[PDB]
Amino acid sequence: NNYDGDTVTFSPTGRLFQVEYALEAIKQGSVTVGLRSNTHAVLVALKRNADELSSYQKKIIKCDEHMGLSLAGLAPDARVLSNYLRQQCNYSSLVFNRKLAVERAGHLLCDKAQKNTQSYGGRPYGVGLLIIGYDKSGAHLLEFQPSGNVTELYGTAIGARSQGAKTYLERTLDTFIKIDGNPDELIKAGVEAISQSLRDESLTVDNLSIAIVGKDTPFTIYDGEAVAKYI
Amino acid sequence: DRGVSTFSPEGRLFQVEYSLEAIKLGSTAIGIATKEGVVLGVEKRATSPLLESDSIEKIVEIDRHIGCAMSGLTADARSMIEHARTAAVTHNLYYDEDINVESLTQSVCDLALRFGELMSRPFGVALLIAGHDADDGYQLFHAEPSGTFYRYNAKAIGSGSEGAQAELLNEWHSSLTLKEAELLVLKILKQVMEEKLDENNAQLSCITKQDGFKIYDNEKTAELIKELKEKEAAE
Amino acid sequence: MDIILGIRVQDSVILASSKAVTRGISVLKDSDDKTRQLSPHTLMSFAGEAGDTVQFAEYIQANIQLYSIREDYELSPQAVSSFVRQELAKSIRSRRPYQVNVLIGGYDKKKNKPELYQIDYLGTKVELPYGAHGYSGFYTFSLLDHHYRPDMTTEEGLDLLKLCVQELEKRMPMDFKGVIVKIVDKDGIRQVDDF
Amino acid sequence: TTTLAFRFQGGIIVAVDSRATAGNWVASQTVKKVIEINPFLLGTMAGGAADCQFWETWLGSQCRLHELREKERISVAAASKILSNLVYQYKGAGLSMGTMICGYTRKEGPTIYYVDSDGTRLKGDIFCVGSGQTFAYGVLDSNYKWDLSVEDALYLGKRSILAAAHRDAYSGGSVNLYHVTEDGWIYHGNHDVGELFWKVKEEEGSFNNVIG
Amino acid sequence: SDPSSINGGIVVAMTGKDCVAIACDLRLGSQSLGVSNKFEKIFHYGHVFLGITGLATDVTTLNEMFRYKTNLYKLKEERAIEPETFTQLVSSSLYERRFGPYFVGPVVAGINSKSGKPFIAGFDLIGCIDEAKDFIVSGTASDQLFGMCESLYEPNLEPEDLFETISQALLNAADRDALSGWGAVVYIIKKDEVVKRYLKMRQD
Amino acid sequence: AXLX
Amino acid sequence: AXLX
Amino acid sequence: GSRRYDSRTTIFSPEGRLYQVEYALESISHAGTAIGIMASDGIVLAAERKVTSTLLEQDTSTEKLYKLNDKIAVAVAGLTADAEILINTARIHAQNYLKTYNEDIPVEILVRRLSDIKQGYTQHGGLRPFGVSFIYAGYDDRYGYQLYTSNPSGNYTGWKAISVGANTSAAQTLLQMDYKDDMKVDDAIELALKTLSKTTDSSALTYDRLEFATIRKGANDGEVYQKIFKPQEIKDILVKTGIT
Amino acid sequence: GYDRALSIFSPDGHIFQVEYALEAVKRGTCAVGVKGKNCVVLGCERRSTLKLQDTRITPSKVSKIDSHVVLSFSGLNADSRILIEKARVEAQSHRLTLEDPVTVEYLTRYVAGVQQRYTQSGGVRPFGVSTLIAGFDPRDDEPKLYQTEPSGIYSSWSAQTIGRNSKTVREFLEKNYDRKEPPATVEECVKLTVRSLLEVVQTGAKNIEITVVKPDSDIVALSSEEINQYVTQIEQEKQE
Amino acid sequence: TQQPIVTGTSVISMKYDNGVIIAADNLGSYGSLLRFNGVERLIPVGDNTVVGISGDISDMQHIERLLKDLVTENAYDNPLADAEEALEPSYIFEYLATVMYQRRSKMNPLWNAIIVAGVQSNGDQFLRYVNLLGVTYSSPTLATGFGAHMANPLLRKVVDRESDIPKTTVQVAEEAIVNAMRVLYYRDARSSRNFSLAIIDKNTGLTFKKNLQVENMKWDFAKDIKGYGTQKI
Amino acid sequence: QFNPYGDNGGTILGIAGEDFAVLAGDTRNITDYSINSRYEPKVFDCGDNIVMSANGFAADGDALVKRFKNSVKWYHFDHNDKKLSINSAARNIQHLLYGKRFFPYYVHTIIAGLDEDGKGAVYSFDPVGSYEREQCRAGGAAASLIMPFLDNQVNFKNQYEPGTNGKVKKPLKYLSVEEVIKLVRDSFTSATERHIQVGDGLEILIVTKDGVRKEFYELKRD
Ligand SMILES: [Mg+2]
Repeated sequence: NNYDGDTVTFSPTGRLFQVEYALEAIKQGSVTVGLRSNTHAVLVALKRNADELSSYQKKIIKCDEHMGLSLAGLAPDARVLSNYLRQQCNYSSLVFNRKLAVERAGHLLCDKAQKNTQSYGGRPYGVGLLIIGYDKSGAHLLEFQPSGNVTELYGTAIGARSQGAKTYLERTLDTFIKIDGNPDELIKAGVEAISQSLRDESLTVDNLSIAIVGKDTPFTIYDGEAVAKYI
Repeated sequence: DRGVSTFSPEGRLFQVEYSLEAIKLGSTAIGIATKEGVVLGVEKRATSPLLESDSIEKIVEIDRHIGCAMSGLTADARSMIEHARTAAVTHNLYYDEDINVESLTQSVCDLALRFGELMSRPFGVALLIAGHDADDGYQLFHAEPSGTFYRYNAKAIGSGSEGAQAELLNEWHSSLTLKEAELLVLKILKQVMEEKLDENNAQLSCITKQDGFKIYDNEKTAELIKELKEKEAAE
Repeated sequence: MDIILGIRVQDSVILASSKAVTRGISVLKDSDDKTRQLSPHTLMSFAGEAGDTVQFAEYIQANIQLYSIREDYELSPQAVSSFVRQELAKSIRSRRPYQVNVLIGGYDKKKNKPELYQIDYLGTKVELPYGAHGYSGFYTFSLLDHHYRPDMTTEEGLDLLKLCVQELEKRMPMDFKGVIVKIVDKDGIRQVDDF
Repeated sequence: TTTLAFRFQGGIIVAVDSRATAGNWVASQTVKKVIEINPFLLGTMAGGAADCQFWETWLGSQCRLHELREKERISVAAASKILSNLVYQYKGAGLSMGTMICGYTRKEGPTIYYVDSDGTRLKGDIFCVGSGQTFAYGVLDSNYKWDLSVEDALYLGKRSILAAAHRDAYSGGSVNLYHVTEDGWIYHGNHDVGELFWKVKEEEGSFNNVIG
Repeated sequence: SDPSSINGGIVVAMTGKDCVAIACDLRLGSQSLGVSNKFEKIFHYGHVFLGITGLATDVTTLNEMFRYKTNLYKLKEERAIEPETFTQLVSSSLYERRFGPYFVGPVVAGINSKSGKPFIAGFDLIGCIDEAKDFIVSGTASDQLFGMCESLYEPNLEPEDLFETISQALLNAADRDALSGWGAVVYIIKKDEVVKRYLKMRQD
Repeated sequence: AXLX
Repeated sequence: AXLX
Repeated sequence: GSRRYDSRTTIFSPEGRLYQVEYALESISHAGTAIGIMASDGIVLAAERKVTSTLLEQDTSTEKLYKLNDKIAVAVAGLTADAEILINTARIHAQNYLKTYNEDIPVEILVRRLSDIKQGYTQHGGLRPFGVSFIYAGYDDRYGYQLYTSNPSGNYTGWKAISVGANTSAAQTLLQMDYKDDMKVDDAIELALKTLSKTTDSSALTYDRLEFATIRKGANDGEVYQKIFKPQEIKDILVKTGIT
Repeated sequence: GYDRALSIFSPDGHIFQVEYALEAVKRGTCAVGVKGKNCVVLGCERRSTLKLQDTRITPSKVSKIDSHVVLSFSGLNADSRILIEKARVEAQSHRLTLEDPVTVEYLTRYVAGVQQRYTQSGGVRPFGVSTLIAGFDPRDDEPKLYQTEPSGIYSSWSAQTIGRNSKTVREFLEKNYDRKEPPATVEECVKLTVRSLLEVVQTGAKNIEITVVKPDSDIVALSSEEINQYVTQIEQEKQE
Repeated sequence: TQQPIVTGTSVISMKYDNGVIIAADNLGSYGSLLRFNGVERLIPVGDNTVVGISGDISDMQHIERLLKDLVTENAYDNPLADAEEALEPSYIFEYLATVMYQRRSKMNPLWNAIIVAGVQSNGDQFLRYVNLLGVTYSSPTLATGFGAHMANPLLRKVVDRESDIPKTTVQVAEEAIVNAMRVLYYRDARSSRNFSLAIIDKNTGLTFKKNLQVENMKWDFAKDIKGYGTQKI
Repeated sequence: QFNPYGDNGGTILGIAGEDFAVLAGDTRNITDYSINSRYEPKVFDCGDNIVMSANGFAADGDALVKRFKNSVKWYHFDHNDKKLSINSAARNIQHLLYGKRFFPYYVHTIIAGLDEDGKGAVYSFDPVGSYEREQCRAGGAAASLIMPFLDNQVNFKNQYEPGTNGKVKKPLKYLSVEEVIKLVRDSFTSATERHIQVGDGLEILIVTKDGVRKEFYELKRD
């Protein structure tokens, strides 16, 4: 209240209100879901439009052949962070001939965000990210929040009404975790999870966005007629 | 006071939200995308009859295949246009090809959030960016000071925008000819403008694959104005 | 580049400057004007390293014209010459110095006197009755030591200059393709068209 | 290289050869030494192949930006001065260029500027540039009249490059020909010296030094 | 290619009974070519006199510089700079350009206006002070000047005698140097009048 | 590199 | 420059 | 951060005035009055000292009148320390011009640069303006004798006669009344002292509460001399015009 | 460096520091520009609470930027020097690189750009100045008159005025200027300009400046009597 | 712009059916002075990679430190540091190659020639070379210095192309390497008798043998050589 | 004094047919009179149906190829996965090379693929980025041996129609891929015979609208 003027100020109960307000733009964001088996990892995102004359804002960004993410919140902030990831993955290849561990991608994002939560004049990032990838230790899903907290999960979801999907995934765990060697089944489960977060709307052909990465699939993104298979 | 880069409790950037208000005060700009071209029209809004209206430049060339209309604090757009032109010409130097309309738009939008305590405030102007490229055809983009851009089949910005957008919602269909679209931009402008639309206080332009971006002379626009009254009278 | 002379008579300063531009074994041009007007009563001729000469002259011209506009006044020849000298004196210790030599001829309207300044690329300035840069001086200085008188008319000055150009066309190794002559006096700067 | 450009009654002629050498090694016989900057502007290349190609296509981008910003085509004087002010910045770094900037504007008329990497910039009616320049000059100068017909001018230009291609070891391949008028530039073809020499020898009866 | 002998020229200074003299030649040349016959090498800042030999561009520059510095000195201190002090300022200023120096051989002469003492000094191009009772020499004919002075000079000369002596040292040194001469100027300096005489000398 |  |  | 403690010295009021400039001007209005008067044959600078103590060393003192070069002097109203900063800048700028052109700086050119410096402190850098107004008195061979003033805004203007500091309203009215174009220097000397005499907040004007300077052609033939009056010389000129 | 964002947005979408800069212009002495068929005239009021002024040396209000273009202004005087210097430098630089003097539009666009830059840069306030810029493009005889303001917007005017009581004199010109028939001569145009200034000024005494600009670098300032005559001649046609 | 002071001579190496062998002597020369004798020029990194280095020893010691720091850095926030995210030989190589080429590009090289030998996690043999110019190459045999001239021709007699690697046992290959080291001691004026050898096997892992010696030398015929042409006694 | 350049030998060759193009190079790598490797490839699939070789100083060749491959990556990231046309690759590579004008990459660069009408294309570069499209180019150590052979056999230079009195040139015509591989193999065996830095192996990358195929052939090992 008197303590929300900038990020460099703690409140008397030890909170950081600008970081908390950053977390709030995530909540206004269109829903997106991540989940994974042992062989693949999937992102599903609901895309939002301005009106009926407009495009549906992309929420999925490729970071490397083995990595990529979905966004909820301020889109330019995802562009900055995804671009940083592209560079970090890139540097790992050119210098060490090594595909960047999804875990390290996690740690690198956390440390980038954190700097903007301790210095005057900056501002926290206003976006949440779900990072999937397939690396030397298998399929991974990460959740990034602009407090700098990053978390590894079998599944999760973020944005408005993400609590529907996050509950569904919590019961479904023992099923989806074991959809190995079947891309289309893992995706189906993801699409169902996201459906638990719809209200007054359902998934159309230019509304739905899916991505998959895993054992012998490069991170690829499906939009338009390519998602009709799944509605 | 309080930082220029501060979030509101709703999770929005105060300075960005306030610039969006300044844009609502701006003169009207409208663009319509067809399979034969993209039209861009604007309201000149001369602040006094002595001011020579042809000197009001709110439609602007970026490259041969990309054009721009603006609305809001229009002086803020000079550097955005300058960046856009450089980005387009540089791309052609580095790659011996035309730069995609979306790539151009994304380049301009990258400028937008580079403000803080880099520039001192967001831009107070929205842009309609219209062009053609071989991959995705004719395109229209609305570029805001939030760094966000949206593709549109048709779009209005500025003071008359919520009225005009509802109208565009009704009139746009996937088979408009270019000539239909020109008339439509003229029609919708005459509706939302304060003073009476003529060839001196509105201006039209298009970009077609064949002849690129052209701004229409007053003689040509005057005739599409005449052609529009005769269409309306006749039913 | 190569040939630039100047003579100051009773009531004017005359500058003569060769027209040839040569690179390698080719005379690329025979009508080159090796001069810039700095202000309406000040003229500067130049010779030296290719490129450097024009770049320097135009840069001085731009600075003097700016001063004129700013103060609505014409700097005296003495003042312009001192500005030019300082620029060259800085330059000589730069990473890459301007290799340009100049003659500045001007009519000072406060004094009603013509003035001729000779300045080399090191920033060495001297006021003179007559001047030259490069190998030209090796013939003309002695000739002018003989024939020059302080009170000559502009016409006497031009005849004296005909002598200098004749000698240079007789004894110089190179074909410098004639000179363009210009007179600076109380009424400004004009060009003689048949020399 | 040999390149030339001259003004006359009917506009400007521009003619160049197409050879590139590394020492005595003939690296290419098919180099395009004229760059078409805009429909009323041409640049010729001589010196470093890369230096010329790079900075002259860079020049085109700068001329394009002028017309976007100023709503007008760039003057020959201003286009040439961009290139010359650029190379002057690099003076001493070892760039190697001899170029002519050739074009028509309404304010200027047909205009040619010679621009080289020592930073020399000259307006003029006739220039020849490159290792073959003197050979080209010899023919060109001794047949040049202001009043040449367009037909004669084109031939003289072509013939002057042929002369240089023959005598200068570092010129050859083919002649490229342009005519520049109030309406812009017109290309007048690629002419292999392979066939052009023999055709000219026969039809003109020149080149008697050569075993027929 | 030796900057200290492109233009040529010389300066000499001497003390007498309650006076000093300082003299220079008038030549400015570019190697073998004589260019100007009016190039004086002595300047003054109030009652302190500075002669400078060497590269003419630096001679001109340094005069302009010391005019600047002494003008500000006068404004702040509310008095004219004295020779002992000016000598120190010359030294500082040259040594400040230690690894890119002015190619000059300056000489200072004047009378301290409190103490009445005559004072002369000379410097190398990087600021080393040479103070002397008798004479200081500088320029392309310095060997000759050293010879002339060391034999012609005697202490306590009257101003009109000192004039003859310094003039004969200058003239005869100049005549054995190809790069010096073409005219000469002698300043006789007493506690408060200063006479300046132009000498008649051979013009070759 | 070549020359022309 | 004088030495010592 | 530190934004909390920033007074924002370079902003506009809602009326479009510069707070700090206005407040600086307010400061200057309590300073010892200084007057410049321009004649056909010279210029006068007269200024009143901020109220003396009998123990102040008055002859080796300077508070109001400073020499810029040989042809230009200024009279100060405001913070002395602020003024010296500007005075040394101006003195240096004069010498750069001389060094560059081998000609003494034209009076306006010097005045413009100083005023341009002041202007900068009102538009960028977040620093407080200089609390000083100057009267410049000088000669050059373009315009001859000139008087100018500059104030914390960096605005400058030229005058036949002008005052700065305290009571300029009363002083300006009085100069307007008695000034006339053909005036000689010695008449202007009298006008200056009579004007201070009537506007002073002191009981009576004495030698020890004044500084005084002339700039005349009153050396020898076509050249110019600055005279900064010694205390005894002021005491005399105060008698000579019957104020004591 | 001092960084503070002084020109920022307010909740209603206004930039108060720009708007307050406009207030400073409003308080400035009046300036008017009128273009004839073949000339452009620049008139400026001088506030007359000042006698003992020295007019020889006091900064005139119309400035030559190059020898074919002039600029006048209303607002903060010290601010205007900064814009004039920058404009003068650019004029010389344009000649150096383009080998042609500036168009009036080009120079106006430049000054405008400078003004705009100062509305979105940290640590600086906007310029408290609006300008009238007038002259003739090189080798052109069609007259040009442009106006700029603190925000950076600029445009072309048949005639225009700025400063205090500019709404009164804009009023005048709006009813007295025929687009169809602009003041066919110098004499005619100077008059219209002085008339409009007399609506607001006082005596036409040492109160009005006029500068006339004709084609090919022909710029001359009228002096008191030449203006005075115009004043005298209008009041004598006034009693009717 | 550098000149090497204390230096190490040849590093030699080859692939065999199950792994790679690499060897290098224990000398640090100082021009013609054989100054230092206990110098280890093979540096093991993990238990799957050996890096052998010739050239300037001060730069070798610098490179040691880089490698030891690289191990440390790889363990950071890495729970699979001794498993799937252990440093591979290909990672260690590319890192070195990157540095070598940057240092040459800054006109301040690391005055070395380097061979990285090891086994990748999928069991593949890794052998690659990089030097002060940043030049890199792979071959079934690799050597530096005199090794390139004298060892390669000997080692290629055993493995002359890709297909010869399955056919080559570790006993055969160690023989070839050890024999090559003897030759170099006969013929390189800056070699020592003492050396180290390391095998990196896809089954047995890393075996690092120190204090080897050249043995079974032929010198006897020296007695029969009298004079330089015509002399008899 | 430290010399930042070296010479790794080898040689490369590009030929373009009507609907295909090839880029070949030997697989030998050398310094001075020593062989570094008998199989060290220097022709690379760079994605988007572009093959590239940069022959001369290998360290520079590798750096450049690495940079261009990376350039292709970012072209996708920045322009919505658009295909990088061969003409655009060429121009991008010019800037890569000329960017190092004052400390050049010591390589002769060739790229091959298909133009936008599906026709075969070969582009070649000097070390500082002059470039030009051709039917035909050899580069590297044996360039001077192979290039004139190619002028004769690919562009039919100095070849006339028999009995036309040397008045009618042999008419130009595209070559089958089978014919082109024959000229490549002969070019390299000839080059191997007469140049000491060329030998060991030959690798050919063929580029058609169905992608990139490789062929390998043994060359003499002396
Ligand atoms: Mg002599």
